[PDB]
Amino acid sequence: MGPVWRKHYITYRINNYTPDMNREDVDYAIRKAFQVWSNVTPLKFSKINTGMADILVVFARGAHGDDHAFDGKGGILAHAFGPGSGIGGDAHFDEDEFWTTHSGGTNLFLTAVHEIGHSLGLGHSSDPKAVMFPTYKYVDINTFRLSADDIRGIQSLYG
Ligand SMILES: NC(=O)CC[C@H](NC(=O)CCc1ccc(-c2cc(-c3ccccc3)cs2)cc1)C(=O)N[C@@H](CCC(=O)O)C(N)=O
Ligand SMILES: [Ca+2]
Ligand SMILES: [Ca+2]
Ligand SMILES: [Ca+2]
Ligand SMILES: [Zn+2]
Ligand SMILES: [Zn+2]
Repeated sequence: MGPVWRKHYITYRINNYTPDMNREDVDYAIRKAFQVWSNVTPLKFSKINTGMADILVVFARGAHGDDHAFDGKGGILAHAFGPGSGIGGDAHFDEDEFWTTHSGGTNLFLTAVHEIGHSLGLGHSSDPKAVMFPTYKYVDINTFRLSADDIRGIQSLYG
């Protein structure tokens, strides 16, 4: 198996905020994405406001210091690093997308759920109904549930 966090208690911090949304909408979306994987694992996630966090959430564009430049509106929407120190675990969102709480533009909550799965050590899935499938689709946020493949996936890593 790939790398996994060696603790079940895991912290994160939001480095900066997209102008597209209200700041409280960003905190919510992100807290909720974490909630998703917390609900199917022995993992506990604690947001820190200042200091060292295992997971840094970043909004940035084009070339942003990691070797994996983004690409303007469309195309790559976000990427994340598997578990590890430093940039390990970190999740970056392409500021050139228009981030929303709804079905217009790119939904942030949905993208976060996918990216946090990479931050936890997950690959892509070959199942289209899995959040870990390589492409973005909007699904009704109210009724959103992880797929059985996703759960098998995260549970083979932690538990
Ligand atoms: N070159 C590449 O490899 C780019 C791929 C690029 N992906 C990325 O950048 C990856 C980020 C990511 C991946 C997957 C998802 C989602 C999965 C689900 C889902 C939920 C329930 C059931 C089934 C699915 C909801 S959302 C969300 C975010 C992308 O999707 N791009 C869009 C382009 C959008 C546009 O131009 O507007 C696309 N759809 O192809
Ligand atoms: Ca892009
Ligand atoms: Ca990190
Ligand atoms: Ca934007
Ligand atoms: Zn990056
Ligand atoms: Zn991915």
